[PDB]
Amino acid sequence: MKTFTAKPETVKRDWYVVDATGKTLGRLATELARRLRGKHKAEYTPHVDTGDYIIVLNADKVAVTGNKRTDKVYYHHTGHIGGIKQATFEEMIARRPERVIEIAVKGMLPKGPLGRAMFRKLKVYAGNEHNHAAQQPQVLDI
Amino acid sequence: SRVAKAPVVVPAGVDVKINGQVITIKGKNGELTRTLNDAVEVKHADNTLTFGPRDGYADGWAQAGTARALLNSMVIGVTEGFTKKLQLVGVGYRAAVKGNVINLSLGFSHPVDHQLPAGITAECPTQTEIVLKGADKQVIGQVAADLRAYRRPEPYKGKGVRYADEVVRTKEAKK
Amino acid sequence: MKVRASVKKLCRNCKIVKRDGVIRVICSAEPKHKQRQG
Amino acid sequence: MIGLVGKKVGMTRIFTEDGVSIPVTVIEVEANRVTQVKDLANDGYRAIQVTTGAKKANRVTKPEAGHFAKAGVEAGRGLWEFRLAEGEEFTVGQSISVELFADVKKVDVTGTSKGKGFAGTVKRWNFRTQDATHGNSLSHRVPGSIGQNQTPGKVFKGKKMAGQMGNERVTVQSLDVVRVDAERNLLLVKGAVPGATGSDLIVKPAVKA
RNA sequence: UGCUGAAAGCAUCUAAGCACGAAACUUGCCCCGAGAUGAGUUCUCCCUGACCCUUUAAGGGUCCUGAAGGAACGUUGAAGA
RNA sequence: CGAUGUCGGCUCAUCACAUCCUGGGGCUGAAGUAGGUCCCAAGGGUAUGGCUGUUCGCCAUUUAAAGUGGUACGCGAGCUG
RNA sequence: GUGAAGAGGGAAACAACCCAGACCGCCAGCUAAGGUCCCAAAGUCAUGGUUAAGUGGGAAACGAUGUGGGAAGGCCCAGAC
Ligand SMILES: [Mg+2]
Ligand SMILES: [Mg+2]
Ligand SMILES: [Mg+2]
Ligand SMILES: [Mg+2]
Ligand SMILES: [Mg+2]
Ligand SMILES: [Mg+2]
Ligand SMILES: [Mg+2]
Ligand SMILES: [Mg+2]
Ligand SMILES: [Mg+2]
Ligand SMILES: [Mg+2]
Ligand SMILES: [Mg+2]
Ligand SMILES: [Mg+2]
Ligand SMILES: [Mg+2]
Ligand SMILES: [Mg+2]
Ligand SMILES: [Mg+2]
Ligand SMILES: [Mg+2]
Ligand SMILES: [Mg+2]
Ligand SMILES: [Mg+2]
Ligand SMILES: [Mg+2]
Ligand SMILES: [Mg+2]
Ligand SMILES: [Mg+2]
Ligand SMILES: [Mg+2]
Ligand SMILES: [Mg+2]
Ligand SMILES: [Mg+2]
Ligand SMILES: [Mg+2]
Ligand SMILES: [Mg+2]
Ligand SMILES: [Mg+2]
Ligand SMILES: [Mg+2]
Ligand SMILES: [Mg+2]
Ligand SMILES: [Mg+2]
Ligand SMILES: [Mg+2]
Ligand SMILES: [Mg+2]
Ligand SMILES: [Mg+2]
Ligand SMILES: [Zn+2]
Repeated sequence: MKTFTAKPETVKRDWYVVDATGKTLGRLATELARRLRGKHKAEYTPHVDTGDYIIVLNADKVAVTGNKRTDKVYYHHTGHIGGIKQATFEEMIARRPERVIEIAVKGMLPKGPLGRAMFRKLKVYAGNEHNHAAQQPQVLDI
Repeated sequence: SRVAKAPVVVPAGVDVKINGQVITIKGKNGELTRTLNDAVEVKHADNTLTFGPRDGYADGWAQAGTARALLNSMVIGVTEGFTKKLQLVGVGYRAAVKGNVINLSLGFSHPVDHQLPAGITAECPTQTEIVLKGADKQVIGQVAADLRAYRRPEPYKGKGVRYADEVVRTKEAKK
Repeated sequence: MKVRASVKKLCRNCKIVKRDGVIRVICSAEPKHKQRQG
Repeated sequence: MIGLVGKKVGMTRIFTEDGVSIPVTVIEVEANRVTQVKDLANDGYRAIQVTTGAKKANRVTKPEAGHFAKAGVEAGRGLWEFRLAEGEEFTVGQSISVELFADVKKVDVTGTSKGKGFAGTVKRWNFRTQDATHGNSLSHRVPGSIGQNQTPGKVFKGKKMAGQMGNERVTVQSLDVVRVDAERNLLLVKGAVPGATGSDLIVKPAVKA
């Protein structure tokens, strides 16, 4: 016989709501990337997105240890020659706090079209509310 | 340690409200409120506040001794108040008070006006002397530092705003 | 402010204090003695 | 503060009594009429949408004419939109005259500049010409070098090169307003505004004062 | 640079807590900008027919219909290779 | 070594900061003015001529200042020679 | 000793380092170095400590009441500091 493979048509996906208040950033993010990848399912398949849709709320109340709130630095580059930019953690939290979770998970996900498809299922919200009540999402504690 | 072991006796006319780590001390001069560190255990021994290291922490006696000397100062502030005196050394240097503002004339091309905070009341007996009173010690010291900062005293003549108690180490302009 | 690798007490009134990860000598008597390890 | 939509009529001069000639730019400002009021509950921000002038009725389209008919207002040659300050509001069919600028002193004029077409780096970026003699082979107005040798095999972004010059939105700031003639719908500003003669202008009160 | 303040009965700008502080940083000024594929928002306009088939489905075909609008052409432009 | 055009100038520049100016401070054997020195700071700015192939340099006269370096001692499928 | 004339696994990538020497095939199992949060296979294992520096994850003379442990000492309820 041959080893089973999941099929993207017959695969079922579920919805989960995670509250990110007070939780450690990376220890949250690796469980999110685990469940977006689908490595908690027996029908895991590397080339198939078998993960679950995840709504993350209270993203602005995520916690880091140490002095990383003032010392963790998010660099990027605009393409232009001087265009190195820089923002700290608490600046990113005040300015645009969803990016912190998005960046950590994007770094823990695979690189490619499938990893970008896994990232499309991550839906973060700074507040405590969402418009996705129509999908009947279950709660999940991480 | 030696500071934290000595309990702080609340006198009469001093109302004390314990709320978790939040401590409100009222009195005849005003109310003061301070949230302590979670490493500090505070308790009222029927005439005194005592200050112990809460377990599961590290800087126990350090935070306890800080919360001790703080609530001692909060008590003295709400039953006596603090009084910081400043004097002005220099020609043409003067001060005037308008309620909760101070109109300094410190040899600038522009008038200096300083708004007073909430629980701080000032008074000029003389033009070259400022006496300010209030409850919080950190605040009267902060306001006196700000008022000193306009004309920090010159070492060649002692000229400028000084504390009424500090010493001004002078310097001779040699040749 | 002298800024050195070697900061030392220069008089009886010098006091070595670590403010914000930096060894600093402060002297109430002589302002020349104030140092900063860097 | 909101602005008004006018049109560049031309330039002239105002002789003062003192013997000073003030070069002014005549901006006729017809009645800007509002067509839509945008708010926080529907649109997320507070602004108005105005129209001015007239337009041929056979040429104005049914979507556009329904948009003017809902406000109940005569069409115009365009639709512009001005963000509202606080404590400031307007109705829908309201007409706005140039008397709004009756007590302003400086304005910022936004217009579309003249089209220079495809311009070289001498004209566009004010590069120096090379030597017109002393041996120059076919390289009199060229840009010269554009990079460096192998370290970044590549030209950097935003390198100043030739291309389209003009025909773009520019804003001239802090123009002293001279005269406000509400009767013939004019606005005389000191100096030269962008745009050719007969083009639309956006006159807003000066933010830098 | 400080305030209060312990550890370390003092002292101490710091360990807890608080304040000030530069042409740098982020904003504020100007321009581009929803291919921002995370492709967004608002307003307005248009189309309100019949039937056949099988492989029955986001199916195929016939006849009728051809909207809003657009494109094309022409006259052209202080727009433009 | 079955070819990687090697001084200098021109035009184009761009980065570092061990900062020349401007900016903020500390000490001064800092009266003031003007300075010395060190610390922070790279946002912008940062000469024209005579001689010489010159870089450099000297000189003249300016300037807030006339920075130090990297970039195949930047740049010849861009010029010159 | 390896490469040359030697593949495979690891050290990010990395002839010469570490493990180990490819007859062929298998959708079987055990291990080596090295590893076990995710990219990326396997311990968010257990027990007891240390570090607060993102040290780990680049560097000296020298400097410093950082902090943990140990052995000894001299003042001290005849009252120390
Ligand atoms: Mg050094
Ligand atoms: Mg043109
Ligand atoms: Mg020339
Ligand atoms: Mg030729
Ligand atoms: Mg020629
Ligand atoms: Mg490359
Ligand atoms: Mg103290
Ligand atoms: Mg103190
Ligand atoms: Mg500022
Ligand atoms: Mg300026
Ligand atoms: Mg050769
Ligand atoms: Mg060849
Ligand atoms: Mg520096
Ligand atoms: Mg100085
Ligand atoms: Mg510069
Ligand atoms: Mg720059
Ligand atoms: Mg800036
Ligand atoms: Mg010269
Ligand atoms: Mg001559
Ligand atoms: Mg070199
Ligand atoms: Mg060269
Ligand atoms: Mg060079
Ligand atoms: Mg070349
Ligand atoms: Mg050459
Ligand atoms: Mg070439
Ligand atoms: Mg090998
Ligand atoms: Mg190998
Ligand atoms: Mg390696
Ligand atoms: Mg490899
Ligand atoms: Mg092993
Ligand atoms: Mg990979
Ligand atoms: Mg795994
Ligand atoms: Mg564990
Ligand atoms: Zn000293």
